[PDB]
Amino acid sequence: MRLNTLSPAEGSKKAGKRLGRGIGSGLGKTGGRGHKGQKSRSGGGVRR
Amino acid sequence: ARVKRGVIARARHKKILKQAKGYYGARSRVYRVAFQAVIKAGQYAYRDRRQRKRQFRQLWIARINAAARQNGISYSKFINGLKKASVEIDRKILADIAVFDKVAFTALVEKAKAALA
Amino acid sequence: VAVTVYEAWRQLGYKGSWWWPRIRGP
Amino acid sequence: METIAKHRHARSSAQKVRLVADLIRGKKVSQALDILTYTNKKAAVLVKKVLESAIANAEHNDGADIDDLKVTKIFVDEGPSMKRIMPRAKGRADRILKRTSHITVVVSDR
Amino acid sequence: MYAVFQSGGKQHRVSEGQTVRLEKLDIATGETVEFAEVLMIANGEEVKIGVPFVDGGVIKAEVVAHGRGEKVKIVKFRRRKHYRKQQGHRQWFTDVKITGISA
RNA sequence: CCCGGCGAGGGGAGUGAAAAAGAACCUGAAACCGUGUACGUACAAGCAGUGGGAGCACGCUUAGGCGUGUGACUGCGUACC
RNA sequence: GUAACGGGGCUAAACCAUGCACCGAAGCUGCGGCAGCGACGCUUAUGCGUUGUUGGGUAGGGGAGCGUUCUGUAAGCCUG
Repeated sequence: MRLNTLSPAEGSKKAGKRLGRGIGSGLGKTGGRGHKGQKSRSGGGVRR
Repeated sequence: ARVKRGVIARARHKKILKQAKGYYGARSRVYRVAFQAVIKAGQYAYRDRRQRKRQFRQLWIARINAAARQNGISYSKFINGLKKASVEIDRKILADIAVFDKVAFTALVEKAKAALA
Repeated sequence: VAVTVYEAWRQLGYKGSWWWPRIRGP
Repeated sequence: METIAKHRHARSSAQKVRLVADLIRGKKVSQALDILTYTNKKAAVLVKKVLESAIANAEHNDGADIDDLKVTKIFVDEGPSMKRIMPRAKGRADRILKRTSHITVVVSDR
Repeated sequence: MYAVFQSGGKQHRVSEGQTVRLEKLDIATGETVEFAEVLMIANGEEVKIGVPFVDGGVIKAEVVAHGRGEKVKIVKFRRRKHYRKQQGHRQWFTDVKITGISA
């Protein structure tokens, strides 16, 4: 009933991943792709 | 929409360089070297917080041994006698007494020798 | 009176060669 | 009382001028002048002109009596540099710097 | 005259009219504190015990203040293994003033 | 108005709220280069710090003692990706 | 360059057998503090108690946060 008093329901606005932003975030330096290989390249992958 | 990194980066760099005062040469002037210096200092502090207790206990023991031999008995037999006489004074207090009071230490030696004998 | 001005030029990157024998040749 | 004279954008490297500045740091002006008179260096002329200008300022603007003045402070800073080009062998080119300097002299009766 | 007693897992050697820093005590700021055990009393002649805890010795003191110590920094690091961590700490204490040592 | 080559550069005077707003002109950081003060350093061997620690200088304080700077000597210790 | 005890040095400060002491780690115990997961109570809902136990960590999975620039709340609030 005031434009600065509303709030969304809890557990409804999860943040989202951001890859490569330091050590503390737990996703820096390759952001979950492992080490060298075909699947760690830009645009890499295999057919269906 | 567009964000400029001007102020935050300067704040971080100043914060790191402030705690590198007194280091020699470029270690207190250049960020790339000062960062490593600060990290290594932190590790050393963590380790020395443990080494300190060992160093002081060793000093206390060495200091007690001299006074015990001055009164005519070795350290090992002295504290064995103290344990048999059920005396709970620790080593820091014993060394302090041995330096600042030559009579109470003699009394303790008398008691230990009597119990051990 | 005139003000001072600067200029510059870069080379073509001439392809120099190591004319002495190879380090660990065949 | 402090009197100051300066020479900015002097055409000389600061390191070469610094060799002459320490000759007179702390002396009386009377002996500083003839010390500067008999050294065979280019920067001695510049420093001497600055010193004479400082003495004249200290005589005219403020009080008189230069018979008991001393060189309390003197130092040399670095001015902007001019950049040029010098050709070398096999088509290479190099950068030349022409350095300048700022000269400051402070005198005082005290 | 001085006495020896243990309070926080450690032992101390004090005399009258002296201030000491100990571990945190759940005791109000104003009132006094008792120390039943005493390991040794010394002034000229030494009333020191074989069996611990001299029979009729107590030490009288009252709390002065509470507080926290200076900060320390904990740093953990591992060469070229992509891991580091930091942490701070401050420690509570208590201050007492020795008022009376009774044999 | 003064020094200077009828120079370049300054020092006064004056304008302006401000000239450390003087045309190389809003604010004006860092690398880099200097002057001054305090302490240390010419029989001493190494990632230059960290734990202990006299002496000296300065400030406060009613002794008590604190605070800041420096740091003789000594245990441990072969940068980062 | 001693260079096949770490050195100094050792006729026991060497080796075999028995015995009692002591030193010795971030192991264990004592004191103070923080967090995770259970069980049992109260709130009988957030939450508050009783306890038991756990807390090295790369690739990697899961959970909570700080700060920056823009839009509303904003003809509001701060500021010569």
